Amino acid sequence: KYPQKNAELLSAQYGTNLLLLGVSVMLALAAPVKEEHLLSFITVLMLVQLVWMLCYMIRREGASWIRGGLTMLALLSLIMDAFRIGSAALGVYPIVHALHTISQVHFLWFHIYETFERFGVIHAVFTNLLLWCNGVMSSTSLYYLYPFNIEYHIFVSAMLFVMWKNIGLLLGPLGGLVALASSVSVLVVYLIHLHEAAVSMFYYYGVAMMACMCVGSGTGLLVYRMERTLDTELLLASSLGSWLMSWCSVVASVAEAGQKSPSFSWTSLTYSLLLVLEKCIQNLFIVESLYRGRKRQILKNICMFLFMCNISLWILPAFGCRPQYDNPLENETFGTSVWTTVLNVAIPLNLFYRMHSVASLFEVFRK
Amino acid sequence: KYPQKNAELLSAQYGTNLLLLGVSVMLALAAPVKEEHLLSFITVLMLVQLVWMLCYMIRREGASWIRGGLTMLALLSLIMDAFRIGSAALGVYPIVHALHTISQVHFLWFHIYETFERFGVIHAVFTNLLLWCNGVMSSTSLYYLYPFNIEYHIFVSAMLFVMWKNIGLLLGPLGGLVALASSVSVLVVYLIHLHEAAVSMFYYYGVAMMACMCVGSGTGLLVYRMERTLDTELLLASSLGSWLMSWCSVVASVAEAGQKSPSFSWTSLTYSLLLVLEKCIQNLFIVESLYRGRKRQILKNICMFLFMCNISLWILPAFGCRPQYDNPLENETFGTSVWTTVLNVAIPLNLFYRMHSVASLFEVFRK
Ligand SMILES: CC(C)CCC[C@@H](C)[C@H]1CC[C@H]2[C@@H]3CC=C4C[C@@H](OC(=O)CCC(=O)O)CC[C@]4(C)[C@H]3CC[C@]12C
Ligand SMILES: CC(C)CCC[C@@H](C)[C@H]1CC[C@H]2[C@@H]3CC=C4C[C@@H](OC(=O)CCC(=O)O)CC[C@]4(C)[C@H]3CC[C@]12C
Ligand SMILES: CC(C)CCC[C@@H](C)[C@H]1CC[C@H]2[C@@H]3CC=C4C[C@@H](OC(=O)CCC(=O)O)CC[C@]4(C)[C@H]3CC[C@]12C
Ligand SMILES: CC(C)CCC[C@@H](C)[C@H]1CC[C@H]2[C@@H]3CC=C4C[C@@H](OC(=O)CCC(=O)O)CC[C@]4(C)[C@H]3CC[C@]12C
Ligand SMILES: CC(C)CCC[C@@H](C)[C@H]1CC[C@H]2[C@@H]3CC=C4C[C@@H](O)CC[C@]4(C)[C@H]3CC[C@]12C
Ligand SMILES: CC(C)CCC[C@@H](C)[C@H]1CC[C@H]2[C@@H]3CC=C4C[C@@H](O)CC[C@]4(C)[C@H]3CC[C@]12C
Ligand SMILES: Oc1ccc(-c2nnc3n2Cc2ccccc2OC3)cc1
Ligand SMILES: Oc1ccc(-c2nnc3n2Cc2ccccc2OC3)cc1
Ligand SMILES: Oc1ccc(-c2nnc3n2Cc2ccccc2OC3)cc1
Ligand SMILES: Oc1ccc(-c2nnc3n2Cc2ccccc2OC3)cc1
Ligand SMILES: Oc1ccc(-c2nnc3n2Cc2ccccc2OC3)cc1
Ligand SMILES: Oc1ccc(-c2nnc3n2Cc2ccccc2OC3)cc1
Repeated sequence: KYPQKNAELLSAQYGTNLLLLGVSVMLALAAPVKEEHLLSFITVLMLVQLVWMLCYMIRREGASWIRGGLTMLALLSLIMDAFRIGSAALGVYPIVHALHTISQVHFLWFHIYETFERFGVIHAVFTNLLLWCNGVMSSTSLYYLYPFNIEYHIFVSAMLFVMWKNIGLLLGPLGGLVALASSVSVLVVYLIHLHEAAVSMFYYYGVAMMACMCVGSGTGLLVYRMERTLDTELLLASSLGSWLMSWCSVVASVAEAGQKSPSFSWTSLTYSLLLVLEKCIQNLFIVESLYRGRKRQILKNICMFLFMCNISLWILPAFGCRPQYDNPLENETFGTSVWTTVLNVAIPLNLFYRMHSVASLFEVFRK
Repeated sequence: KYPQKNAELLSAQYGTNLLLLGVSVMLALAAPVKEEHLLSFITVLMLVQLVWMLCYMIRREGASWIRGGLTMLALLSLIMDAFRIGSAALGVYPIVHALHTISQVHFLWFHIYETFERFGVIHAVFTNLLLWCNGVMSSTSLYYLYPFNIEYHIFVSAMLFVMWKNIGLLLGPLGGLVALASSVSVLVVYLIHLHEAAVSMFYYYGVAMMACMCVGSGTGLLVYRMERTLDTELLLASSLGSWLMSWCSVVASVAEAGQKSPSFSWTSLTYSLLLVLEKCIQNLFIVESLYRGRKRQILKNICMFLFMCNISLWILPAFGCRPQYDNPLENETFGTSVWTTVLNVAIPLNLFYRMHSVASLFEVFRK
C-alpha cells in the first residue's frame, strides 16, 4: 500500500545500501574481515534472492540474442562451478551460486506493480552487481572461463535494471572473412607458443583491424551525413571498461616516453588511442543507424564488415588470447594488482560490447 | 552540423574518456606519475574550460538557494586558495583554480543547441568531477574549509550535469530551537577541548537527534498515508556518501563485536545504522511531500522540526566538529587512508544533503 514514487525510492534505497554494504565489506577485506566473510555475505544474499524467486514463481503459478546470451554465459558459469566443487564459505558458496545461476536463468527465460516485485528485482540487480565486483576483485579451465562468468554477472545486472528502467554485398563479407581467418590464425599461434613474437603479432594485428574499422564506420557516417536509448547506454557503459584499459596503457606509455627509455614502443600507445577512437566512432555509427540504391549497398557492406570484425575481436580474448595481463610496462606504472583488476573489468566488458555491437550491426544489416 | 543524437553521444563520450583519463592518472599516481603530473593535467583542463567560457561569453555578448549555495562555497574556495598562494605545478595550480572558480561562478550566475555548448558543458562537468576527486584523494585554516571546497566541486558538477539532463506551529520550532542550541553547545564544547568525553557527547547527541528525526518523518508519512525527479536523485546521490560512511562504521563495529573485544561500544553501531534508517525515512518523506486543518498544522510542525534538525546536523561538521576522522576502530579495520577517504567523500556529501533537505523542507513548509 505504497505510492509508486515511494515504492521506487524505497526499493532504490534498499538496493543502494545493499551495494554500499558490499562495498564496506570489500574495503574491510582488502585492508578483521576475511575472504570467508565476504563470501558468506554474498552467499546469504544469493539465498535471499533464491527465496524471493521461489515465492514469486509460486505466486505466478527479437530477444533471441539476449536469451542465448545469458544462457551461454550461465552454462559457462555452471561449468566453472562444477570445476570448483570437484573453509566452509569456499565449500558452500559454489553450491548456492550454482543454484542462484540456475534459478536466475529459469526466471529470466520464463518469468521475466507490487512492492514485492520491485524489492525483489532491485535485490537481484545489486546481488548480481556484487557478484560481478567479487568476481573481479577476487585446475587450468578456470582461466579461460573467467571473463564469461564476470560478464555473466554484469549482463544479468543490466538485464535486471533496464527491465525496470523501461517499466552488391561483395567487399563487406570478403573483408570480414579475411579478418576472421586472420584472427583465428593469431589466436591459435598465440596459444601454441604460450611468445614475445606472438604478442607483437597480436598488437600489430589489433592496430590493423582497429584502423580498418575506423575507416568503415567513418565511411558509413559520411554516407549518412551526405544523404533505442538502452542500446546507446549499454554500448557506452560497456565500452567505458575498454576506454579505461586503453587510457591506463596510454598513461603508462607516455610516462615511459617522458624518460626517453629505450624500451618505448608505439604498439602500446597507438593501439590504445586507436581503440578509444574506433569505439567512439563505432558507437556513433551504431546509434545513428538505430535512429534512422548505392548508399544502401555501401551501408550493408560497412555493417557486414564491422559485424565480422567485432566477432573477430570478441573471439580474441574470448578464447584465451589475453596478453594484456603480461604487459611489462602497465604492470609497473600501476602495479600488478591494479593492472590486473583494470583488465578484469575491461575484458568481460569488452566481450559484452563486442557482441552487443554484433547484434546491433546484424539488425541494421538485415534492415 | 551533427544530429542531436550524435551531438549528445559524442559529447558524452568525450567527457567520459576525459574522466577515465583522469582516473588513469590518479591510479598511476597512487601506484612514473607524480603529484605534479596530476595537478598539471587538471590545471590544463581548467585552462581549457576557461578558454571555452571566454569564447562562449564573447559569442553571447526560486533558485536563490542554489545561487547562494555555490556563491558561498566558491568564496570559501577562493579563501582557501588565497591561503595556499600566500614545485611549478603547486605554484601555478591555485592561480588557474582561482580563475576557474571565478569564471565558473560568473558564468553560472549570469550565462547559465550547438555542439560547441554541449562539449563545453560536458567538459565542465567532468573537470569539476575530477576536481572533486582530486580534492578528496589528495596553516590551519585549510582544515575547516576542506569540506566546502570539495562540496563546491560536487555541487557544481551536478549543477552542470542536471542542466543538460533537463534540456498552531508550536512544537515544531520549539524542538528545532532546542536542537539548535544543543548543537551549538556540542560544537563549541568539542572545539574548546580539541577530548574523549566530547566525542562520546557528540555521538550520544547525534543518536538522540537521529531518533527524533526518525519519529518526525515517520509521523509525517503516517499522516500522508492515512489521508521533481532531480530533487529525489540529488537527495539519494548525496545521501549515498553518508550511507557508505555508516556501513563502514557498522562493518568495523560488527567485526569488533565478533571477537568479544572489551572495547566494543553501541555508540558506534546504533548511530550508523540509525543514520541510514533516518535518511531513508527522511528521503521518502521529502519526496512524498514534493509529489503531493489539523493535518496541515501537524505537517508544518514536522517540516519545521526536521528543517531545524537538518540545519543543526549541517552545522556540526560544517564548523569543524568532525570526530569521525579520529575513530580508534574504523581506522584499524580499513586503515587510515581508506577511512579518511571515505569520510572525505561522505562529509561534504553529508553537508550537501543536509542543506538540500533544508531547502526542500523549507519549500514544503511554506506551501
Ligand atoms: C561503479 C559502481 C557500480 C561500483 C562498483 C565497484 C566498487 C565495488 C569498487 C569501486 C572502488 C573499489 C575499491 C577501490 C579501492 C580499494 C582499495 C584497495 O586497497 C588496497 O589494496 C590497499 C593496500 C594497502 O595499502 O595495504 C583494494 C581494492 C578496494 C578495496 C576496491 C574494492 C571495490 C570498490 C569499492
Ligand atoms: C562510473 C564511471 C563513469 C567512473 C569511472 C571509475 C569506475 C568505473 C570505477 C569502478 C570500478 C573501478 C576499479 C575497480 C577496482 C580497482 C582496484 C584497485 O586495485 C587494487 O585492488 C589494489 C591496489 C594496489 O594494492 O595496488 C585499483 C583501482 C581499480 C582498478 C578501480 C578503477 C576505477 C573503476 C573502473
Ligand atoms: C563514482 C564515479 C563518479 C567515479 C569517481 C571516483 C573515481 C575517480 C575513483 C573510484 C575508485 C578510485 C581508486 C580506487 C583505488 C585506488 C587504489 C589505491 O591504491 C593503493 O593505495 C595501493 C597501495 C599499495 O598497495 O601500494 C589508491 C586510490 C585509488 C588509485 C583510487 C583513485 C580514484 C578512483 C578511480
Ligand atoms: C556509484 C555507487 C552506486 C557505487 C559505490 C562506490 C562509489 C561511490 C565509489 C566512488 C568513490 C569511491 C571511494 C574513493 C576512494 C577510495 C580510496 C581507497 O583508499 C586509498 O586511496 C588507499 C588504499 C590503502 O592504501 O589503504 C579506498 C576506497 C575508496 C574509499 C572508494 C570507495 C568506493 C567509492 C565511494
Ligand atoms: C559462441 C560461443 C563460442 C560462446 C563462448 C564459449 C567459449 C567459452 C568456449 C568455446 C570453445 C572453447 C575452447 C576450445 C579448446 C581449447 C584448448 C585448451 O588447451 C584450453 C581451452 C580451450 C581454449 C577452450 C576454452 C572455452 C571455449 C573458448
Ligand atoms: C551559512 C554559512 C555559515 C556557510 C559556510 C561558512 C563557514 C565555512 C564559516 C562560518 C563561520 C566560520 C568559523 C567561526 C570561527 C572559528 C574559530 C577558529 O579557531 C577556527 C575556525 C572557525 C571554526 C571558523 C571556520 C569557517 C566558518 C565555519
Ligand atoms: O550465439 C551466441 C549468442 C549469444 C552470445 C553472447 N555471449 N555474450 C553475450 N552474448 C550476446 C549479447 C546480446 C545482446 C547484448 C549483449 C550481448 O553480449 C553478451 C554469443 C553467441
Ligand atoms: O557490461 C555492462 C556494463 C554496464 C551496463 C550498464 N549500462 N547502464 C547500466 N548498466 C548496469 C547497472 C547495474 C546495476 C546498477 C546500475 C546499473 O546502471 C545501468 C551494461 C552492461
Ligand atoms: O572504466 C569503466 C567504466 C565503467 C564500468 C562499469 N561497468 N558496469 C558499470 N560501470 C559503471 C557505470 C557507468 C555508467 C552507467 C552505469 C554504470 O554502472 C555499472 C567499468 C569500467
Ligand atoms: O544561506 C545559505 C545558502 C546556501 C548554503 C549552502 N551551502 N552548501 C549548499 N548550500 C545550498 C544548497 C541548495 C540547493 C541544493 C543543495 C544545497 O547544498 C549546498 C548555505 C547557506
Ligand atoms: O553531492 C552530490 C553528489 C552527487 C550528485 C549527483 N546526483 N546525480 C548526478 N550527480 C552528479 C554527477 C556528476 C558528474 C557526472 C555524472 C553525475 O551524475 C548525476 C549531486 C550532488
Ligand atoms: O558512497 C558514495 C556513493 C556515491 C557517491 C557519489 N558522489 N558523487 C557521485 N557519486 C556516484 C553517483 C551515484 C549515483 C548517481 C551518480 C553518481 O555520480 C557522482 C559517493 C559516495
